[PDB]
Amino acid sequence: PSRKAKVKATLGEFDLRDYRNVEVLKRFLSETGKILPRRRTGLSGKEQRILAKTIKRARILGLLPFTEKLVRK
Amino acid sequence: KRQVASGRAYIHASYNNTIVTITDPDGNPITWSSGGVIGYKGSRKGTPYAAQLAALDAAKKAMAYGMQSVDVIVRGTGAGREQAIRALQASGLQVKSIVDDTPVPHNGCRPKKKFRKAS
Amino acid sequence: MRRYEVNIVLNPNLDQSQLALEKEIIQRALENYGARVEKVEELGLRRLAYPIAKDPQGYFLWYQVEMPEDRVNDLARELRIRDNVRRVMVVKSQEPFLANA
Amino acid sequence: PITKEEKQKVIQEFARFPGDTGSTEVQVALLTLRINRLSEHLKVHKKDHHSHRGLLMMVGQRRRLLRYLQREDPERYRALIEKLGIRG
RNA sequence: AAUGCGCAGAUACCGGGAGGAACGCCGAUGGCGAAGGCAGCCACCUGGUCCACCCGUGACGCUGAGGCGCGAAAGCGUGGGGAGCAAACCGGAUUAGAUACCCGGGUAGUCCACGCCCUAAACGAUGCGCGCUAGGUCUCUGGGUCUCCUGGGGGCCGAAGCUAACGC
Ligand SMILES: [Mg+2]
Ligand SMILES: [Mg+2]
Ligand SMILES: [Mg+2]
Ligand SMILES: [Mg+2]
Ligand SMILES: [Mg+2]
Ligand SMILES: [Mg+2]
Ligand SMILES: [Mg+2]
Ligand SMILES: [Mg+2]
Ligand SMILES: [Mg+2]
Ligand SMILES: [Mg+2]
Ligand SMILES: [Mg+2]
Ligand SMILES: [Mg+2]
Ligand SMILES: [Mg+2]
Ligand SMILES: [Mg+2]
Ligand SMILES: [Mg+2]
Ligand SMILES: [Mg+2]
Ligand SMILES: [Mg+2]
Ligand SMILES: [Mg+2]
Ligand SMILES: [Mg+2]
Ligand SMILES: [Mg+2]
Ligand SMILES: [Mg+2]
Ligand SMILES: [Mg+2]
Ligand SMILES: [Mg+2]
Ligand SMILES: [Mg+2]
Ligand SMILES: [Mg+2]
Repeated sequence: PSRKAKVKATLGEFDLRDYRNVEVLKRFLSETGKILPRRRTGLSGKEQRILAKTIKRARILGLLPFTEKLVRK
Repeated sequence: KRQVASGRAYIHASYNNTIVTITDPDGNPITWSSGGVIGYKGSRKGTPYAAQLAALDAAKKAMAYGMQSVDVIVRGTGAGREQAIRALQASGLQVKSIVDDTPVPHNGCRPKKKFRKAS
Repeated sequence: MRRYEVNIVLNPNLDQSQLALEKEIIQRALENYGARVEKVEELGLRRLAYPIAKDPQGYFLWYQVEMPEDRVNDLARELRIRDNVRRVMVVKSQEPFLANA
Repeated sequence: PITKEEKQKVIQEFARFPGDTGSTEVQVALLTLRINRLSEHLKVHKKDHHSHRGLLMMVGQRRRLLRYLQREDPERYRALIEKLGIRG
């Protein structure tokens, strides 16, 4: 059980240090602005650690959010 | 007396009460209700029924402004948070949408001893 | 000298007249500290992820210079002075890290 | 930081013969470069104790080497010092 | 439940502002450091460390009484700060009592600078270094002809052996 789709699979090629590729970094956050776990991102220890540092830079630039409202219920 | 038609329903749920606030399309409240506004004095206020009543009360006081549709917004986890939502879905008031916006810190103020327990 | 990327976000409600005046003050402060712009990418207005300074959008400026480290902080400081300058993020250049690719 | 050009100039200046990258002089010279850059760092950032632990070690490694030199060749020793400015 | 707070209009809601402290998700199933300990992001300054090449020196090594430095929290001095929290303390309630546990308040303190204090279940309750003795498995990090192999670190199960036993 708990079988979703991996974020890495859906993407093709991309630089984990590009803190401006919103269109692609967005794919790494939840319905909420939270940074997806590794079970969802499919990244590796090392990569996930860089992604995190990148998503955070874009957030400071106002390109990515810190948190969004959950719509549903 | 301003015929607003559509607005926002705010459900403030907590383990002690549920307070509902209906507002106009941009935040300003029209009418509100709560577990205490409906007679429940003690802890009955936290009960889910009190929520259901508080919501219904809120909606009725809203229809008085010709309110038809509204966007719900929940904050809190306490009981009756769900009855409050359902109440509004049975109150003729069209629930345009439901959104959870509970405020959560990015770790700031040291919580009360009560809310720290095992951290 | 080392490679940097001076990011600057500015007021999106600016006309062609000021848009340039500020770019001048900017392109000037770089020279003031020894910044040889190796290349630039002036994107422009973009829908922000959240409002900065009550504004739902911001005008972006990206440079790739090479200046004296000891002055990277004063350069970044100065730039922040302008009111039409909402953000100033000077990261250090790095090799891209490919993945899934 | 100490750059390759910076370091390279120190190595050749003390090498005992072309290509000597590890003799007692080269080492002591190199450690002295580090020790000084660090002593300067600590004039400021005085609360930087962690870094100061590295200083003690370098300083210690240096005296250990010197002590060896001074024992094997008391000449090169008194020579290495005069050229630097250690043990004063 | 009560104290408390609210018609000098609170709670709930929207907008603006001030300030202090902490730093969500990523986060561990981890990482770094000699220990204490260390996680928003950026720049600077700076320490340790691992690997490959096996190029240089050539035993220059190990340990370390005393000395010296570092050393969580609380605490002390001087000055500053003060959101939230909270010893004392002031109240409410519980109780046979209640100098407690629960609730409403609250000062020191918690924060910063500088100086001091030097303690801990400062724990792996396991000084440091080196050599030698089956493997299996998971993992962090580097090299490689990248099934699998090779080095460093983190866990687990287990050969021989050890151990009063537990266990190692
Ligand atoms: Mg009145
Ligand atoms: Mg309030
Ligand atoms: Mg407000
Ligand atoms: Mg204040
Ligand atoms: Mg260790
Ligand atoms: Mg610890
Ligand atoms: Mg280093
Ligand atoms: Mg050799
Ligand atoms: Mg020889
Ligand atoms: Mg020793
Ligand atoms: Mg000895
Ligand atoms: Mg101490
Ligand atoms: Mg203290
Ligand atoms: Mg004090
Ligand atoms: Mg004080
Ligand atoms: Mg004061
Ligand atoms: Mg309190
Ligand atoms: Mg209390
Ligand atoms: Mg202090
Ligand atoms: Mg002991
Ligand atoms: Mg590999
Ligand atoms: Mg191992
Ligand atoms: Mg570990
Ligand atoms: Mg056995
Ligand atoms: Mg046995």
